[PDB]
Amino acid sequence: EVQLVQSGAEVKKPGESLKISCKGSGYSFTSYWIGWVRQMPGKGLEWMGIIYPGDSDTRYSPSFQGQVTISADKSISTAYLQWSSLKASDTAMYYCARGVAVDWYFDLWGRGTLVTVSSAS
Amino acid sequence: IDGYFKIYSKHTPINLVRDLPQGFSALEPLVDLPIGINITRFQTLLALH
Amino acid sequence: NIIRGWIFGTTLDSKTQSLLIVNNATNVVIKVCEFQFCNDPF
Amino acid sequence: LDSKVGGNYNYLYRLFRKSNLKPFERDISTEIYQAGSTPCNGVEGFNCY
Amino acid sequence: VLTQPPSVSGAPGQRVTISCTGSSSNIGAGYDVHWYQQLPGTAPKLLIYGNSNRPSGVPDRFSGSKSGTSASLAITGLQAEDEADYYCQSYDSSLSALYVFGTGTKVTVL
Ligand SMILES: *[C@@H]1O[C@H](CO)[C@@H](O)[C@H](O)[C@H]1NC(C)=O
Repeated sequence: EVQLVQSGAEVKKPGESLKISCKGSGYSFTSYWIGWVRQMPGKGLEWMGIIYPGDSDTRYSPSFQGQVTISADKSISTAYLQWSSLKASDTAMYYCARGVAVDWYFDLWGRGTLVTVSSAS
Repeated sequence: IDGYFKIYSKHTPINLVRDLPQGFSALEPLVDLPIGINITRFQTLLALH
Repeated sequence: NIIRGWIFGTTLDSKTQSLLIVNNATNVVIKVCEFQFCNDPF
Repeated sequence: LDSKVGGNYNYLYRLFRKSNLKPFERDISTEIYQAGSTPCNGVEGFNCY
Repeated sequence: VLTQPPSVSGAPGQRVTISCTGSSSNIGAGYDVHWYQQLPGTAPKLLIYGNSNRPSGVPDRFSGSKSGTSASLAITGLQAEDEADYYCQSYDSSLSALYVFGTGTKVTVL
């Protein structure tokens, strides 16, 4: 089946890394624009970037450059989301949804990662 | 020429209207249009007064 | 007087993209639009 | 950047070269190119591709 | 970047056009417009893309349209499941960014 699963709820502190596995199946992985999209709690969707598993080509966002880490593993056809250093305000949901080049829309969305990060443990 | 349409302009007063006056007037490229079309005819139609 | 307005273009019949250099209202429309084919324009 | 599965059918090309193309030119006009010297009147004519 | 009405109200059985009003580079530039159904408590689901195409599972009562610099999502016969949130989004060439998302349109059933 075509499904993009996520990781469970996590509570932690800024500074450390959070690794997310978004496995892809049912489509040619090295032929579709896979990417991550973030949404603040109670706000709109804001675009982070889309990565191409063929060449790890990433186009980030003005307002989200130097804040997050993205990658992918074509060996296991899984999308990787990573953080070099979190923030207290970074408590928000992050969705890994696959788009297509030309007409530039996500045809399918992953479940999304509900992550709560704050200064307190 | 080379796909870049060219327009030149040099407005000069002339008292005579029957016979075209002599003299040399060299025009200037006021704009260099990159129209990228073919042009194979033209005309000039004014307004009504 | 004044030479009012000016109309150019290949054919205005969509066989080519057209061309137009009218002068009006302290502006010069140099748009290449396929304007109306009319023998009595303004 | 242009990975459209099934083909992005928005990118075009003039398959039938009617004549030689002048450098930097650009032609935007759709008309059947007759190959049998017949009045196309659309696409109904023979060899009007 | 894409402005939208914060709250749109619609009675059952009524047809309302969700106005996707945009700039001259997102909608008015001739670029295509896509919609996602942000169902509350879940992830958005694709509802309209291409201004005329409907993906599998989308009922024909859902519809989309484009009007010059603005786009409209025509929904006919509002039901209980239609209480959902919609983001129209398109592509922006000038901002370099592949993806630009709308401000959003909260839809409530009266
Ligand atoms: C422009 O039109 C003339 C007459 O049809 C034609 O001979 C010439 O090749 C054309 N140039 C192009 C290729 O646009």
